[PDB]
Amino acid sequence: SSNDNIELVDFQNIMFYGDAEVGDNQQPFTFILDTGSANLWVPSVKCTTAGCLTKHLYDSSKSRTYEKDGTKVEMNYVSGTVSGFFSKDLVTVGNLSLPYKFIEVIDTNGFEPTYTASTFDGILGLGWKDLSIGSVDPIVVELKNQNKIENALFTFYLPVHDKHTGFLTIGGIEERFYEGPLTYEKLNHDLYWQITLDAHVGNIMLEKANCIVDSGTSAITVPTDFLNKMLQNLDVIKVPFLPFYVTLCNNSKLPTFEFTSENGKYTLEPEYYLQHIEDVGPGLCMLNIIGLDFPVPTFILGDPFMRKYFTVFDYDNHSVGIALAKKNL
Ligand SMILES: CCOC(=O)C[C@H](O)[C@H](CC(C)C)NC(=O)[C@@H](NC(=O)[C@@H](NC(=O)CC(C)C)C(C)C)C(C)C
Repeated sequence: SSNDNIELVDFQNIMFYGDAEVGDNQQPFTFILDTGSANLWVPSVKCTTAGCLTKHLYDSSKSRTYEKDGTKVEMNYVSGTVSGFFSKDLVTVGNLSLPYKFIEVIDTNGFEPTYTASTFDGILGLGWKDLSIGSVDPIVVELKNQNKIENALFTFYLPVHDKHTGFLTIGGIEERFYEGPLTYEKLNHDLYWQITLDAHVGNIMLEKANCIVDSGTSAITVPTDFLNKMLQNLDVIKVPFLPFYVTLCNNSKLPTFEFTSENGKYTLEPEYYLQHIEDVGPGLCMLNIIGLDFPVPTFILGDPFMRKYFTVFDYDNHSVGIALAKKNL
């Protein structure tokens, strides 16, 4: 194991967290390793908002490495907003450290109910410098320059609650994680880890859709129209005015997603995008699929996808490698 690993843990059998510390002294926090954002923030010991009570807070004054900044920042997410200011200090991910620029959050009110209801402290962006606010170079990129890692690539082997933990491998591809050949898809832009694939479900086809590989999205995002046409003769129930879709987990009409490029095709069948809703009702399932439209027809291949496919994120080669993850390490 010549490359920097980071154990991931199952969170409510849907999301997952990993740990990393700030300051020359440990000061550990629990993060959501989000390839869908390019900023690293953390709850400041100075936070006054209620959502911070349950969290681990950052004490800049107890770190010889701290380096004041103060320019205020506002991290905007589809799910919430966070306030604070920039500060700099030694960020330790796995067994590697580097003076990094991050946000010391002090107001978390615009990130509820999520934040208070969740176990993570902050979010660690794994996207591209252009997705970042305050133009910060990706962490993995810095590490490469500083010859801390061979190549600027990070790997994701999502965990499974009781089967195995997961891993965020840095600077190296380990076959332990996947079986079969890796297939690379070049990024259509250096923003999100976005590639171009053809989105085919049943009789429905969306050519060259923009597919975003996001470890920070617990669901599978699909453009609204595509989703509607998709659920037509399916016997799925969308509770009125709610993004809540219920089915018999056994519903034999449920389709398998099919994303194809010239190098390969990736499918995501029912067993992967269905969430059990037993307590609601016996043999009942929800879709864990969301209707979401972007300026350009986009699919967010979130956790559900990554849980099935081991993924490689290459900065140096600007592409994403995909391969079937081992059913078990
Ligand atoms: C630079 C901004 O980056 C982004 O806007 C996307 C981030 O990756 C962000 C993660 C940060 C918010 C951490 N993702 C989301 O906001 C997504 N939210 C979720 O996946 C949440 N899941 C649900 O609410 C469940 C439904 C989808 C069923 C999850 C955070 C709990 C949305 C795009 C869907």
